[PDB]
Amino acid sequence: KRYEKLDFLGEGQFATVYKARDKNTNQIVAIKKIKLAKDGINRTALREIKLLQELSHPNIIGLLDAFGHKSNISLVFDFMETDLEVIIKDNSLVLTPSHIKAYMLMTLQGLEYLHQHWILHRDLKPNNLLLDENGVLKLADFGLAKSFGSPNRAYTHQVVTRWYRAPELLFGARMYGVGVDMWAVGCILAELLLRVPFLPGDSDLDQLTRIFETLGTPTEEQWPDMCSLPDYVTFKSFPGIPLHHIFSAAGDDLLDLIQGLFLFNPCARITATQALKMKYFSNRPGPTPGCQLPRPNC
Amino acid sequence: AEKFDHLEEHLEKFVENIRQLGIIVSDFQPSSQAGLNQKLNFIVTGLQDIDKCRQQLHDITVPLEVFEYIDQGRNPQLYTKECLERALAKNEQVKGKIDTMKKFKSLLIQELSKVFPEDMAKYRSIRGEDHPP
Amino acid sequence: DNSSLRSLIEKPPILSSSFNPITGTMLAGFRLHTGPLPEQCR
Amino acid sequence: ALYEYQPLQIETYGPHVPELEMLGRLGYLNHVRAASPQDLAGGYTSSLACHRALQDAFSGLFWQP
Amino acid sequence: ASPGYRLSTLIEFLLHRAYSELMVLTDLLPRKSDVERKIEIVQFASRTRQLFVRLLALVKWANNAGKVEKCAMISSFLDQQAILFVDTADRLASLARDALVHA
Amino acid sequence: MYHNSSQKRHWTFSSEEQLARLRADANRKFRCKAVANGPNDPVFLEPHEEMTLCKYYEKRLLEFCSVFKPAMPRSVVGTACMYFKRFYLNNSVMEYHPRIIMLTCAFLACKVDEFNVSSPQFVGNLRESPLGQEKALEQILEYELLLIQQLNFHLIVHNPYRPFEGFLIDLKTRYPILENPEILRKTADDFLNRIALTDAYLLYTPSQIALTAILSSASRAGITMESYLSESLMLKENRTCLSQLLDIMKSMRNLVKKYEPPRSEEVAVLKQKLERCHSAE
Repeated sequence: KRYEKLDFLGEGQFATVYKARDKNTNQIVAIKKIKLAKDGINRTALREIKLLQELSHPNIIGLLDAFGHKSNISLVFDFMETDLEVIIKDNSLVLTPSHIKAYMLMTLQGLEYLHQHWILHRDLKPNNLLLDENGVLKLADFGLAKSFGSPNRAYTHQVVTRWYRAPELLFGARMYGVGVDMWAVGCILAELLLRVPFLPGDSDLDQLTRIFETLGTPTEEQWPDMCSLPDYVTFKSFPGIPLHHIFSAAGDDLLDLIQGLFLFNPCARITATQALKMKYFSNRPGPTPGCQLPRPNC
Repeated sequence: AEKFDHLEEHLEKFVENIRQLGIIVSDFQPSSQAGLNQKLNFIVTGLQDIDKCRQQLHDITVPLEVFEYIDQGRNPQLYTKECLERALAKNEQVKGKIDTMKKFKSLLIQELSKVFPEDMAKYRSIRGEDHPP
Repeated sequence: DNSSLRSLIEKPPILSSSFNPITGTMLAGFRLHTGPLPEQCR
Repeated sequence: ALYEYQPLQIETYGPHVPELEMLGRLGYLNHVRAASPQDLAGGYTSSLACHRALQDAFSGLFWQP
Repeated sequence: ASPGYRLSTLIEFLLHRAYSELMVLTDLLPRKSDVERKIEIVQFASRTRQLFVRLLALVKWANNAGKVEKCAMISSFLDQQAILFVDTADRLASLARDALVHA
Repeated sequence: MYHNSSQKRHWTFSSEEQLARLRADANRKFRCKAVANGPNDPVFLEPHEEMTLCKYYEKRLLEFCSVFKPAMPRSVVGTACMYFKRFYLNNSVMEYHPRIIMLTCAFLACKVDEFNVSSPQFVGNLRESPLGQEKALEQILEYELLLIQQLNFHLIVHNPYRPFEGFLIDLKTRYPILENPEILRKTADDFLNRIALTDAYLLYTPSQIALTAILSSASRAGITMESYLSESLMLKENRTCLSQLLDIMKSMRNLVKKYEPPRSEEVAVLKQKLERCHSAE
C-alpha cells in the first residue's frame, strides 16, 4: 500500500525482516513484521516501538514508521546493509586503529545518548551494531532494553548475550546501572581488536571463569561489596593476563580505555560520557570518517 | 541391486522433467494448453519420490574424498584405480619393510650364535620370540 | 563455488526436520506472460 | 582530523539539575533511600534514583505548547 | 567411520534446498520486470539442474561405496607406519646424543 | 525524558479549545460516517455527552486499576488513563465502547510499562463469569492494535509522579524554610488525583502538574513557597518565565476548580443511549 518489498533480509525468533522501498520518498528501509497465544502484541515488538519512538540520535536505529493489521504489526527502520559482526568476521578487510576508534566512537556516542535518556540497551554485541553504506553505526535492536533509573523496579539478571555479559549480571544482580552496557562495549572493543569473541563462554559459570582467568578475580578492594549478589560463588584466585599481553598492539591510551571498560566494580567502571573524554579518542589517529570505513562486499 | 536401480530411474526422471519444463518455458506459444503446470506438478511430485527412495539405500556410505571428486567434476573411477595402485604399492611397503627387517633379524641372530658359545640356547629363543607365534 | 553440497552438510539445521512451509496457492507468481529473453541462449 | 569531545547539549526546558557526582555533597542523597549493599554491588548507587527524579522534576517547567 | 557423508543425508539437503531456493524466488518473481523474471527461472533451472547432475554421478558410482574408504584408511595406516618409522628414526638421532647427555 | 518525548511533541496541546476541536471533529466524523452510509438521528451522542461518558469510564478505569488483584503500580494506572484520554480525544465513544477500550488501555499500559501480568490474571481481575472473562480477553486483543494505532504508536507516557518525587527531594534539600514536606505529600496526592480527573494531562507538562500539586498543597496548608520559585529555581531574574509558570499553575488550578464530575442520572441515561447506539450499528 505504501511500501514495496525488495529483498528477503531474514528472520529473528520474533520477526521477519524484508528490505523495502517506500512509494513516497524512494528511500530504502527495512520492514520488520512480527509473528504471532492469547497475549496480544508481542512485548519485544512493543518494547521496540515504545523505546525507539522517543529516541532520535545519529547512532541509534530509528523506526521511520510503524503499522500493522489483524493481530500483527510491522516496524519500519532505516535499512542497514551490514552489522559490526560481519565486519569483524570478514578476514578480507582490516580494522586499523582508526577504524576501531571510529566504531568505538559511534557506539559510545549512541550509548551516551541512550544513557542520558535513562534507557539501558541490555543487549549489546557486534551483531546488534548495524551500519549503513555511509558508515554510520546504529544500535540495532531494543527488544530487551529498559529504563534503569527508578529503584522500585526489579530487573532481570539473565538479559544480555552471555559472551557480552558483565560479571554482576552473571552473579545475578537484579538491579544495575550503565555498567552492563559498558561491559558489553568493552567486550565489543576486545572482539574488535582481536576479531574473535573475547571471553566466549559455554555457561554462566564458564563465562565467569573465563572473565576471571582473563582479568583476575576481583579482590573486594577492586569490587568492594561484591559478595552480596544473589548468585555469587567464590572463585579460585586467578592472576589475570596483563592487558598489554591480551592486546599486544594497542596504544597505552587504548589500554586505559580497556581497563576502564573492564573494571569489575560496576560503579568504578567508566560511563559512555567519561569514556568519550579519555585521551584515546582525542589522540593522533582520528576516527575514520564514515565514508572511509570498510564495507564487506558480498 | 534392485533398490539401486529403482532410485536411479527417479533421478534420471527428474533430469528429463527439468528439460521438458525448460523447453516448454523457452518455446512458449499460445498453442500450449495446460501443458506447462502439469510438468511442474510432475517435478514437485518427482522430488518427493526421491526422499522415499534415499531411505531404502540408506546403508550406502559415500566417502568424503569421493564426493570431493564429484563436486569438482573429477574422476572418481580413477581414484579407485589410484587406491588399487595405492594398496598394491603400499602392501609391498609393509611386507618389504617386514622382509627387510626380518632378514636383519634372521642373519643377526645367526651372528650372535657364532660369537657366544655359552649362551647358544638363549639366542635360539630370541628368534622364537621374534616370530608371531 | 560448486563445493556447496559439501558445505550444506555441516549445517543440516538450515532445513527443518521434514520440509519448509509450503503454500501452493501463493505460487501464483509462476503465471508467466509471453515475452522475449535477451542475454540467454537455449 | 582529530576528535574533540562535545558534551551533547540537549536543551531541557527547566531549571538546571546538578551533576550526578556533585549530588551527594549538595545534600540531595540524604533525602533518597540509601541503596542496599546488594544494590550497590551492581551499578546502582541511590544517586541514579535522585538524579532521575530531579531530571524529571525539571524536564519541562519553562515550556508550554 | 567419520570420514564419509551419508548418501541419504546428501540427497535430503539438495531436495529441500532446491525447494527452499524456489520458495525464496517465488517472492521475488512477482515484483520484478517482465524481461527479468525469466532470467531468474532459466538461471535457477540450469543451476539447479547442474546440482542434480552431481548426484546422478554419485549414485552411479555407489557400487564402489564400500571398498574405497577401506583402502583409504588401510593405505594411510601402512603409510603411517612407513613414515612413523622415519619420524621414529629421526627421534633416535637426537636421543643417541640427548639421552646420552641425560644419562 | 519528557523534554524529548513524543508526549511533548504531539500529545500536549495549547488550549482546551484545541481539545474540544479534536473531540468534536471525532464525533462529527463518526456522525458523518454513519449518515453517509445509509441524517440527524437522536441516537447519536453529543461531544459533551461523550465527554461525560469518558469521565465516567475513566473513573471506572481508576476503580479497575485500583482493585487489580496484583498491586498495580501507579505509573501503570497513570499510563492507562492517559491512553484512555488520548484514544477518546481522537475517537468517538459510539464507535468503540469505553469499557472495552478501558480494559484495552489497562492491558496495553500493563505491557508498555513492565508490570508483567499474564492475560488469565488480567481477565481474572474482571467481575464477570469465566465465559465473560474469556470474551473480554478476546475483545481486548481485538482492540489492542487499534488502541496502539490511535495513539500514533506513542506508547511512552510521562506521569507527574516522578517529577513529584523529584520536586520533593529538591524541596527537602534546597528549601530549608519548609520543614517536613510530606504533609504536602498527602495533600498533593489528593490534588494530583483531582487534576488527573481533568484534561490537564494533555495541556501541561508532568513537571508543571507536579509543581502545581505541591504549591497548591502548600497554599492550602498556609505555606508560602514563592522563594522556591524565585530563588532555588532562579526565576528571580527571568521574570517573564516566573510569571509564565505562575500563569500555567493558576490556569491548571482553575481547570481543576471548574471540573464537574459526571452525574448519576446523566451517566445512566448516557450509558443507555450509548448501548442503544452500539446495539444498532
